[PDB]
Amino acid sequence: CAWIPAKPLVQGATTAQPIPGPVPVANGSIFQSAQPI
Amino acid sequence: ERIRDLTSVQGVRENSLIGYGLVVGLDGTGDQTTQTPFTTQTLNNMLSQLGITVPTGTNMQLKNVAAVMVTASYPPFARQGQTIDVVVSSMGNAKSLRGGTLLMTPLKGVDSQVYALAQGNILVGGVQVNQLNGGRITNGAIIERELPTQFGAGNTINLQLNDEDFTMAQQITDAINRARGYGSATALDARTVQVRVPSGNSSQVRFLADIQNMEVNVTPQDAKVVINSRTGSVVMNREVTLDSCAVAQGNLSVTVGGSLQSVRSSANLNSVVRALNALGATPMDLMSILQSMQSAGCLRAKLEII
Amino acid sequence: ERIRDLTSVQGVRENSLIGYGLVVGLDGTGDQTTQTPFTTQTLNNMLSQLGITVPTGTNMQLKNVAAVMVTASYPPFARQGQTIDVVVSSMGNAKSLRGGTLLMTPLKGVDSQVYALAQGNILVGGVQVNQLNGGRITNGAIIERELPTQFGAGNTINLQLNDEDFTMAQQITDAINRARGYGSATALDARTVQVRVPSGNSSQVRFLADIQNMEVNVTPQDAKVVINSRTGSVVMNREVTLDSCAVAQGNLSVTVGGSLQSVRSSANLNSVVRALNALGATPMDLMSILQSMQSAGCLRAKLEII
Amino acid sequence: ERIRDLTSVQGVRENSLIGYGLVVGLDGTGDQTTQTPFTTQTLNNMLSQLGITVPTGTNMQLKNVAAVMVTASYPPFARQGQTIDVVVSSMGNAKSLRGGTLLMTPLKGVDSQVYALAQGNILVGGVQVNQLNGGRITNGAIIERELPTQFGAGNTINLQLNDEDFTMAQQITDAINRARGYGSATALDARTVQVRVPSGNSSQVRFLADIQNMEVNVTPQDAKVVINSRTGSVVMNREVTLDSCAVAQGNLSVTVGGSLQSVRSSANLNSVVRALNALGATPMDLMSILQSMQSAGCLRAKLEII
Repeated sequence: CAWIPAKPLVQGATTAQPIPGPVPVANGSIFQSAQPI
Repeated sequence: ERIRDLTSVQGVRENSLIGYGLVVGLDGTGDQTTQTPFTTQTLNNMLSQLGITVPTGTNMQLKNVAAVMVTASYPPFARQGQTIDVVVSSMGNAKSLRGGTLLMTPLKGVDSQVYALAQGNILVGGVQVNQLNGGRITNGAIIERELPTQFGAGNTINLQLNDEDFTMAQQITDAINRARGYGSATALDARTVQVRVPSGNSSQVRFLADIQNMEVNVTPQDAKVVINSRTGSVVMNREVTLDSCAVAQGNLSVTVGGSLQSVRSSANLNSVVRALNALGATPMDLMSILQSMQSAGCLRAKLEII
Repeated sequence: ERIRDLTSVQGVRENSLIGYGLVVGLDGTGDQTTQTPFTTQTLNNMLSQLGITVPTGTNMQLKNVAAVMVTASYPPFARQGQTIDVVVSSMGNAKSLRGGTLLMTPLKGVDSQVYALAQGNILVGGVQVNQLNGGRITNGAIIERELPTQFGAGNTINLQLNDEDFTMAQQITDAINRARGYGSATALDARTVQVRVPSGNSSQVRFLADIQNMEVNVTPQDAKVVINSRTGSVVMNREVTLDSCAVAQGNLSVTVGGSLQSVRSSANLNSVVRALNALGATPMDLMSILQSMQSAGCLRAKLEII
Repeated sequence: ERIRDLTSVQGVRENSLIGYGLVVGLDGTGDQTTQTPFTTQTLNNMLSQLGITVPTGTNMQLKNVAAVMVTASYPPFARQGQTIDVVVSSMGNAKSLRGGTLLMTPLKGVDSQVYALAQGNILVGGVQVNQLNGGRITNGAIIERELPTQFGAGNTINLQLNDEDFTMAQQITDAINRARGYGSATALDARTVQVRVPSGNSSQVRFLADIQNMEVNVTPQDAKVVINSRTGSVVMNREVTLDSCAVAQGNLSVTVGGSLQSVRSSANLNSVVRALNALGATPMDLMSILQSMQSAGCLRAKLEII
């Protein structure tokens, strides 16, 4: 039957909430790093 | 030499602002809108914002406007009401920006935030022709945002040295300690000097004002030679010394008796200059001679191509 | 040097106003309406507003009008009835705006609000030809809105310094304190001086009037050199000093005996100028020489390209 | 300097009036009706109003009329029967308006209300050719509406200063207080002076008449330089001072020995002018020199491009 429970192959959330990022450091520079990986 | 002339404060720093704008007037010589679609699109956006909606399908072939990029230097401790100078450079195919007017371009930092608003009249120079696609506006930009700073907080201030040097840092620290109380300054590296200052913006400002005008002697930096190779320029430091050697270069020979001219050892810059001149050659030949000499020794200095 | 000449008040600030308008007359030389659709559309809008409705499908090929952008500087404390000068710049392909008339253009701020109304006659200059696509109208704009201000409220006023400097701020604070009561002023940073003033618009105005004309000596700012490279201009500060070095540049040689001219150490601007002149070169060669020298040291100043 | 010459009253204000009209005569040289449809349509409207109905489908190719825009300055306290001057500017492709006649054009304000009626004869000037597409009619417009005003009501009148200045406002307030009773005037900001006057139109008029002709000395305004860059004009204030510096500009050299001319420090305008003249250059070169100097310091004034 088509009503039997099934798990789609693309499991998990299909969405990611963006991170606001790091608060600026008052070092007097407009440029702000982003935690290099 | 004053401390201000060879050192910069940790908190004092400039920033770069960039923006897009349009220049009107120009007596023609503007962008060719056929080959510069962004000019017409931006003009239409401005007209729509002002209240005029031009139909999408239209000719719009104008020659009195030019799309430009405006660059500004956000100064340290910038205040909201202050004004700064801006540089306007043509973007498309505009012939000139002689008497153009920059119209309300927002100047933003690297964070995409509007930090200034630029508007005014461009000034450009009126066989060495002047650059007619780039001009400067004095006080053309008014600041809008203020960068937060830590100045006045803490008890340590870092003086940063241009062209770092251990001897230079030691001299600066010694001068600061002699002028101020004992242990007022301490060198952290070849380029940084940490100075202890009392808490408070006013006290820190007074201390920095006293320190900046202090007179410090400059010790011999280094034996350094600069060769441009693009502008045909050669510059030698006062510390450059020449070791005895023989050099042979194409078409160069002893005045008199032939090639392989001798170069006498020279300890001071005057002797080095006199020996090199005796080894008569144009600057272009001198660059090659210096490169070969440094490769073979006989040149007690470091040479760099700029 | 007066405080007004090197400092600006926190509350006093200018704003930029922009607007769109039309110029009539011109004895021809106006916009080509075929290539400038917005001109005809705006003229039709004006006619319809006045009471004339031109059919949509019509030729409307006129040459006595030109679409222009008008820019104005909203002055601080602008009053409703006051007038300001405006700059009118051609927008389309108009040849000239010699004797044109600007017709009732609304000047708006960055908030899209009408802050002035501009109308009047354009004045343009009558081989260095003048700019005939850009003119100025004196008192051509009448203000309509007044910007609210906090002036007279609070007890602290911030004086902002152009070309911030710790020594300059300290000097300003010392002068203010000496002239006025003890502790009247305090430097907050290299660019801001907070002055305590009594509450009240009249009292604040009197205090500012007294402070502005105060005479303050200007300490040595910095050893700075400006190279245009676009107008062929080189300017040196009075604090510029030259270190001993040897420079070789293309086609330049000792007067007399060849290249590699010696540059004597110079402490003052007069000595620097005399040494550089002895190193005979045109300004274009001088720019390259200065760049190479600064790269190699031998130049106790910071040089910037403008 | 009189108060009237540097101050304006709050209630006294001018307004702008615009209108559309037709000019007849012209000995030809009128609008090309084929390319100016609105001219023929307006002429047909006028004929129909007068009692003549031209068929819609007709040639109507006339050359003795031109569509024009008429602009007028509604003066303060305008009376119904008074007359004002108007400016008539061609709208279409008319060649000239030499001896034309403006016919009963309604002059309206920004509210779309008819404030005047303009009719009369155009006067235009009869290698610097005059503007033949724009003329002036003296007393050509008769007012129709009167703007309500609050003058005579209340007890406070605001004097508004052109080119606001704290020192200027303080001087005006001091002069008003000295001439009139104690506390008669009080400065509210750098541009506004509130004066207490007795209730009543006659009393307020007498007070304003007494105040306007009052003599007030003008303090040093500011060190300001104006560069046109469009008309090739440079103007310097009497407060401009020049700092010692060296300037090198293309093709400029010491009279005598080469480039890099020295500029002596000058405190007064005469010294500044003499030094700049010694640094011999045309106004166009002077503009670039001044820009570079101001960028590098050495110029104790603010320079603006107009």
